[PDB]
Amino acid sequence: KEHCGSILHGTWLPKKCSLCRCWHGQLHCLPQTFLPGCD
Repeated sequence: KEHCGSILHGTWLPKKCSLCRCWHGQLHCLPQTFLPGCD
């Protein structure tokens, strides 16, 4: 019962790198240059 993704942080520990979006069928979960210093 969903119409998109969500939020993420493929990082763990005190880090803020990697994400998702919420679109109707486009972009699940990826970083996408979110922080060019941390994966």
